[PDB]
Amino acid sequence: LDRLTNKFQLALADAQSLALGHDNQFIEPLHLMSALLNQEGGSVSPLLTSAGINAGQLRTDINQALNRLPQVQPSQDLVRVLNLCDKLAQKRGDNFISSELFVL
Amino acid sequence: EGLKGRRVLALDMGALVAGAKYRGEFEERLKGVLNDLAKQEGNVILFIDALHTM
Amino acid sequence: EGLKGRRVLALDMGALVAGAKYRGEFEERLKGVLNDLAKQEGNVILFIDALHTM
Repeated sequence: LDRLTNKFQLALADAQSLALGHDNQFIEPLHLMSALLNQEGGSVSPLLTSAGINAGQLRTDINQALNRLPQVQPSQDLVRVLNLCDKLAQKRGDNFISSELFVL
Repeated sequence: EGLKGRRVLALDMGALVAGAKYRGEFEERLKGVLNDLAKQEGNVILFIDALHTM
Repeated sequence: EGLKGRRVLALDMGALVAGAKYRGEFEERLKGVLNDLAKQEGNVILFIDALHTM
């Protein structure tokens, strides 16, 4: 949706490619987190680092979780999480929905 | 002489395609049996019936 | 005298398959080979054992 920032949309497109590349049936929040942590210039890794969270170890654990997904297109889980991003953006008065909100 | 002491383990299709679902799990069972033949140190004639299948 | 002093490094695709589990890490390590043979800038003559792989 046009509600997302360009960077967020770009990660979502990447999330779809990750899902496809893994032969997964749906795009899960895991695919999107992986894409966001893998985006150069993205705010998610630094956000996490600023809070003391090891972004690199997180990337590894997310990829491991992705590797566990069944192999055989947003899942409802993802729709649900994105809906929350929308509400968090509204509360904050953000013009568009940014990547950082997905973490929360 | 030269062939004494050796086994013949048939490389068998159907049992290698067993309960190893995703990608790499097939490579896990085949990598396990081929590292096993790599560490038997000269004990198995590998056998490929219907050579065009594998 | 033309081909002396040259430090000739050979690619091993059979080594390049190592360390690829999730779908897309062989070409990770292959374009990393494009990274370091990109910075090497002429020092390395390549030999491709079985050119028609490339």
